[PDB]
Amino acid sequence: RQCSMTCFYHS
Amino acid sequence: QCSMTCFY
Amino acid sequence: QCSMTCFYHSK
Amino acid sequence: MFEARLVQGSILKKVLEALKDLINEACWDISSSGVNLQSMDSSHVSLVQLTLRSEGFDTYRCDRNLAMGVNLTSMSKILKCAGNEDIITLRAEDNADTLALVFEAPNQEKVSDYEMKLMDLDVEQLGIPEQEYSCVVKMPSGEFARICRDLSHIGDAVVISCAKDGVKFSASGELGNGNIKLSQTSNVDKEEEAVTIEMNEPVQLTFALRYLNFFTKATPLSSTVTLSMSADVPLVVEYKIADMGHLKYYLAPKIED
Amino acid sequence: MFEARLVQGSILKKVLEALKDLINEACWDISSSGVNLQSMDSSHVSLVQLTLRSEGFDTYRCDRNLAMGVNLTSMSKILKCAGNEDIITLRAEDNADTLALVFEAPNQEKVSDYEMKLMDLDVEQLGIPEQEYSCVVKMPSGEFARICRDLSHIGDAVVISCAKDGVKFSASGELGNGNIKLSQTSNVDKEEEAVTIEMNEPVQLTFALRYLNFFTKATPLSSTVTLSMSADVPLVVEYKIADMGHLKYYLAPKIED
Amino acid sequence: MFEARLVQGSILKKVLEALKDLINEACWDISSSGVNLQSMDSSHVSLVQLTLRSEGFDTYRCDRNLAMGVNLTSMSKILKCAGNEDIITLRAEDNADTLALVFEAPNQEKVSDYEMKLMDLDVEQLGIPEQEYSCVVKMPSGEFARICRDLSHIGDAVVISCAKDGVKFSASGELGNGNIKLSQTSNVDKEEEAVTIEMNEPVQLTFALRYLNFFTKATPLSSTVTLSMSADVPLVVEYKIADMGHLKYYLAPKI
Repeated sequence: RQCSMTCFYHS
Repeated sequence: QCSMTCFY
Repeated sequence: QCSMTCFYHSK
Repeated sequence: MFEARLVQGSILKKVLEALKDLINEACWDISSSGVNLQSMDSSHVSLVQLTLRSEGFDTYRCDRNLAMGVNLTSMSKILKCAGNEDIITLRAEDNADTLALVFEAPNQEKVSDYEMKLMDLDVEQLGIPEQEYSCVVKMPSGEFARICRDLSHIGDAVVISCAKDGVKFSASGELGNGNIKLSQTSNVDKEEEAVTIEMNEPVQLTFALRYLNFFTKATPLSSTVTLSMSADVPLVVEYKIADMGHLKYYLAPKIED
Repeated sequence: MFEARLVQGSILKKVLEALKDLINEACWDISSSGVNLQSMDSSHVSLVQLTLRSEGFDTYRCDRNLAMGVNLTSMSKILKCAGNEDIITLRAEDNADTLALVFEAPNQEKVSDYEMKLMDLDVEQLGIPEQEYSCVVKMPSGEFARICRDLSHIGDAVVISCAKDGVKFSASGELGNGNIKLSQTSNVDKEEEAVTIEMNEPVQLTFALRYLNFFTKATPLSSTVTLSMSADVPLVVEYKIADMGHLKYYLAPKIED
Repeated sequence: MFEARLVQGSILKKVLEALKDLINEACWDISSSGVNLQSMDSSHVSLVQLTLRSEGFDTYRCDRNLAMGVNLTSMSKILKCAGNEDIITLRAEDNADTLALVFEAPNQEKVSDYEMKLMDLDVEQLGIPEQEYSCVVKMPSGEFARICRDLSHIGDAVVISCAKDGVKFSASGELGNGNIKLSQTSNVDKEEEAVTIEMNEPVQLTFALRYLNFFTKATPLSSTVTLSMSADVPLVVEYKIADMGHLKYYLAPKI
């Protein structure tokens, strides 16, 4: 399941 | 209130 | 809060 | 193999909305001459029997008599997902494992296909003898619904007094009593269920309002309601579906010991 | 005896729905010049005065002054049994403990006859001497109701301020404060009644919002509401019933000490 | 200082009503071309980005970038006091911790002035790179809302499948499963917009419906919605605001 959701963005 | 199935 | 019986009067 | 196609699918939606608050699960004995349903309430106080005839569908096809045990609550939950202009098709394979509901939209864009898990169910079917009843009143459906709703706030029991002159509905409770009388309207024509009382003998009995308000959930189904009754026999409330068939509610009178 | 016939019976339904959430029990002082009632709330904090004059009825008939004690909730329960196009008739025999309600349908086919158990109740009538108020604002009923609900969602107390420029409604709570300002631009009509502020002296008082939202349940009676007030006296909220008469709500301010 | 005057204030009413049920507290990054907002869920699973540009306002005026920390529940409670025909104006002084909302009535009779206490909040914002998505479906807002609502009654997980012809939505629960299929409808009217599916690569992925029903609370904002997706990436649900800007909901897939 169940992403996540920082997995593809950070800051 | 009587009932259902006694008819006959 | 007021009454309002402090404003009108029957008996 | 079973496949039925109804264009004006709103009837099915309204049927399940009418039957959802009385029965939780019911067996649909799908035959070759049509669809039937026969059950009693969750409280063993009333009897529901729905009949839709194969001639009334737009594409009916059945090969072997089948008995689908369906949870009406789930069926109604699924049927709420359809618009009032869709074409609804029921389908069941030879092995009655799951029942398929298919909704086609008037525009070919939207097509919904649900499939609900069936259950096996033995049908304790009660044969209802067809007799001739003392009184048969044919009145507006909405008017009857208004009568029942209004009288529910007074007491919990209604006294229907069919007579030659007119029909009277009365009730009484903690806050007093009320009674309302209807008369045969002047014969304008077949104007939206004109009230027609066909009397054979005068009649007066007592019924419970809860189950009557349960029954009136089939009001959007027809524009006319037929109340047929005789002494010490179950009252019949018939809502006829256009051409296709009918739906009957049997309710036992209220006595005192 | 007592016998009144009112054609546009929606008015009575709206009155009973307006008073059901404030008064539970009240005596209807049925006189010869009309019917009025005056009572306080279940917490002795507000005062209701309804006045309907005999000239406003379509067939009024009274022989002796009577004071019939009615459970407003039960009366409203019975009055909900009538449609908004029915013709309602009140009847009471000389010194009785039941009130008779008759509802006629738009067509003459259906006639409803209810009977409510009355009860005895001695109301120690108080009495408001008619004074002249500092500021009197006449605004749309719906606008006043909208203001009341919106400001009720902020806090639970409102500060009304009449001044030369305009009238201001203020409130403050856990989530901040709010302010509403009215202007008296060119008065086009009393239908879209632009706020008419007739001021004699500037004034400002504080009231509880719950009772104002209770009052706004009488909104369907008129299209305009008149708030009349002066310093250190109860606020008057007047809803004028078309022709028939009026209904006044007196509410006590929140003061200091 | 900041002062903005917006005529069609139903836009703000509807925006806050659409986003109030997902996030409780949010920082509003007031820029120079307009207002931006970006936030995460109470469960750190989805991201909302709202953009309104100055060109869409009737009088935009900003001096220094600010990040106003607002309690979304209070914001919606205040905005419910304004009608959808009111004129809403936001105002904030230079050194102040309170936001001012003023509602102008259509007949100038009514003037509403609320002021809400702000709160501090730092900018925990994730930069979203502009990508090209495999499939982009453009459909009616009401159709998407109905699909999500209907599919919620079956199970709690949706399987979105895309192909050249159309897009299919699937779900399954205790009482069985269901599937709905949409296709490139007739080209006549773009308003009831036929699924306009741009196919680049095949796509099929899984999502949770609860957050989708949260998302669909922004339906009254536009009449067309664009759902964009690619394999193993979060879906983008874009609600286009008239002129002013847009509001996008990003949701992470279930693997």
